[PDB]
Amino acid sequence: KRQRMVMKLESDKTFPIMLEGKINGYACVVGGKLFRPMHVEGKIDNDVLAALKTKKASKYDLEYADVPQNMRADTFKYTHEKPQGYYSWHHGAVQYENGRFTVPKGVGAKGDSGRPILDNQGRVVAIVLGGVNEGSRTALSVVMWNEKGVTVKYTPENCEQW
Amino acid sequence: HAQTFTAAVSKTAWTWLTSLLGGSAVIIIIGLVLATIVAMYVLTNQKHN
Repeated sequence: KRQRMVMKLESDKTFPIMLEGKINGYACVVGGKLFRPMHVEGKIDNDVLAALKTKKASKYDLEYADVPQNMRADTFKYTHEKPQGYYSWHHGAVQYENGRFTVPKGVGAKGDSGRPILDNQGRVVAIVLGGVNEGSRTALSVVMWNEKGVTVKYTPENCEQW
Repeated sequence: HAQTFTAAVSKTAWTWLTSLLGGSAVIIIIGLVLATIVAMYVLTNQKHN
């Protein structure tokens, strides 16, 4: 039953990015590191995180920032391992195969960048920067983390920024 | 004899000219090598396999 999956998915919360009352994206924290896409600009909803100094990634199109120690407990847990199957995402479950994550066509658009992908246990596997519809499914320009502790950004051909 | 086109001034002159013109070329080569190896480093960090 998908209802329980949706209920588990809708448990945790993220911090959106605002620009003049418009939500251009989301800014999540995982493992004590603040993340938000660089191409998406705005002000983070929470003032404290918005006050943090951040640095830019030229080829990765996102910013990073260390959360304060007194708040690092309240962070999402990551997973370098990505078993084959379907994963929970805010809009809906994500069916992924061949190392690339796919969503039903017509799901996800601008302002949905940066929303993390959760596993069955709630650990974040990867975050999405954009996606392109290529037929019945829509491949997503997600950035994943490798087992060794590295960062990987699988971007499909001529993908669309969100 | 007034022919003066090269007229090598001294061995020290050519040595210094090689040192300060050519060592810059070496530094350029080192920088290019570093850029290439870090590009391959990014490639392998993204997907070595």
